[PDB]
Amino acid sequence: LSRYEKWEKIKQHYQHWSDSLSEEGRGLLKKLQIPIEPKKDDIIHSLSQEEKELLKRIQIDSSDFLSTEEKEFLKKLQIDIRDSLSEEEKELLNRINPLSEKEKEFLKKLKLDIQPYDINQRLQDTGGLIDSPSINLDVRKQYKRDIQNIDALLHQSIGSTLYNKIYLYENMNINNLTATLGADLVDSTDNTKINRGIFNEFKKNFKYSISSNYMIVDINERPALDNERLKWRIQLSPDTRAGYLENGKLILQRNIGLEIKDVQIIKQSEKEYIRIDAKVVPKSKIDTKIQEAQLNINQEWNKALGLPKYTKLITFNVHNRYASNIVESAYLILNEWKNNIQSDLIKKVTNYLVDGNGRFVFTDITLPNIAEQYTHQDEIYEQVHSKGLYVPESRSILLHGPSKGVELRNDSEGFIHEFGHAVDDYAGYLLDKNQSDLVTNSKKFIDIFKEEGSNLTSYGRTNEAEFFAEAFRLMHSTDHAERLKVQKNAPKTFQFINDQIKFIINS
Ligand SMILES: Cc1cc(S(=O)(=O)N(C)[C@H](C)C(=O)NO)ccc1F
Ligand SMILES: [Zn+2]
Repeated sequence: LSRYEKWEKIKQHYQHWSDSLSEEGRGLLKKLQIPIEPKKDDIIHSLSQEEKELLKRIQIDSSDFLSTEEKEFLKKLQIDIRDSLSEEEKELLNRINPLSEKEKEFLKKLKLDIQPYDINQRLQDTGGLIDSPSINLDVRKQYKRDIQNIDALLHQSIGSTLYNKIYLYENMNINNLTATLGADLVDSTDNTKINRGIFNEFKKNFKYSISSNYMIVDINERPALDNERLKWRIQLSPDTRAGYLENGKLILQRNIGLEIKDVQIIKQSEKEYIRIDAKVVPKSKIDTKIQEAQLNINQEWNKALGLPKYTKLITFNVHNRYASNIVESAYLILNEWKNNIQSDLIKKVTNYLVDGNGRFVFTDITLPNIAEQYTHQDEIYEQVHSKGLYVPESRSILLHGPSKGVELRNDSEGFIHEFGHAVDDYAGYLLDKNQSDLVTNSKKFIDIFKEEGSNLTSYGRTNEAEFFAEAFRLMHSTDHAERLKVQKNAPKTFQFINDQIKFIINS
C-alpha cells in the first residue's frame, strides 16, 4: 500500500499494548535499543599511575582476544590518557612486534571492565544460553532478569490478519554474518557491485537463520547506510510476537527461526545490494534440521575414520543468523582436512581425542560460551574468544564461523592450525604417558623456537605452541609454495614436526 498507511496500521494494532506499558517497561525497551556504554572517565580513574603509563604507550592492535570494538574503545581511552602531552609526543607515539606478558595480563583483566551492558549482544554471544559463566555472576543475573521481563512484555502476536499483508525490513552489515566473506562479497574493483561468484556460494549455503536475540525491524525499508549491503525483507508468522517501537519499528520476540526463501542481487540508487527474503518459522523446525545434519556428519565421518558408529565427535552449536552456513562449512572444512593431511595422522590423533571424550565444535556463539572451554576455565580473564581454539583438558577443537582469524585465509586453514595443537598434545603424550605434557614443551623444541621462532608468520612468534601450530598449518597448505617456505626458512622446525608425525603414525 502506502508506507505511511502501513506504519499507522501496525501502530494501531499495538496501540493498546503501547499505552499499557509501564515506565519500567519503556525504560527496558530503551535500554535494549541503546546499550549502556562504559564511561571512560571512570575506567581511567580506576587505573594506577603505572597502568595509565602502560596503557598510554601500548601496542593495542596485537591481541589474541580483543574485538575490533574493544580495540576501538581502548584507543579512545589511550587518546584521553595522552591528551596532555606534547603535540610532538603523540606524533611520535604512533609511528612505532608482539605483546609483552605484563601487557597481555593487564589487557586480559582490563577487558572485563570495558563491556557495555548490551542485552541483545549477550543473547547473540551466548546463543540464548545466558547462564554461561562468561561474565560476572551479578551482571549475569541482571541480564537474565531484563530478558525475562522483555519476554513478558512481548506477548501480543502480529496476528492472523496482518501477517501476510506486510513485510518488515532489516538492513545488515555483511560482516555481521561472517567477517571473512564480507571483504570479498563486494567487488574490489567497483564497490557499487556485488562479486557474482562469491554471491552464488553465499546463496547456495544460506537456507536458514536463527535469531537468538530480539530483532529490531523497520516497518518500511530504510535506505542503506555505510556497510549496509544486506537488505532483509521478512514475512512474520501469525503467532510471531512483537512490539511497536517509536519511529516505525518493531521489536520481535527472541528465539525465532527464519527460512531463507530467496537471495537476489538488486539495484538501489546506482549501487548493488543483496536482497534476502526470509519467512519466520518455528525455531524448533530449524533446530531439527541442525540436529539431523549433526547426526549425518558424524555418521559419515565415523565411517571414514574407523570410529564406532555412534561416536559423538562433531558438534553443531548453532544459534545465530548465519546458521545454515555454519553447518554447510563444517562439511567443507573437514573435507579440506582429510584432503591435506595423511589419513594415518588424522586417525591416530582423532582416536586420541575421542579417547578423552573430545569434540570438533563448529559454532556461531563466542568460544567462552562453549562448555568444552568454560568448564576448564573458571576465570573469565583467562577465557578466550577467537576464530579457533584447542582445549587439551577437553581434547576439543572449537571453530567459530562468524569471526576472522589473525592473518588467516579461510576457516579450513584455521582448523588445520587447531589440529596442529592436537598433534602437539598427542606427541607429548606418547613421549610420557605418565606426566602427560605438550611436545612443544620439550627442551629440543624450546631451543628450536629460540632460534627459528621469528622466521614464519608474525603470529607464530607468540610462543612454542603457536609456532609449532603455525608451522604445522603452513606445512599442510594447499599452496605448495607455502610448504616449501617452511623447509626453507625454518628447517629444524620442519624436520622436528615430520619426526613427530612419523613418531605418531608408527606408535
Ligand atoms: C593463524 C590462526 C589464528 C587463529 S585465531 O583464532 O585467530 N587465534 C589467534 C587463536 C588464539 C589460536 O591460536 N588458536 O589455536 C586460529 C588459527 C590460526 F591458524
Ligand atoms: Zn593456536
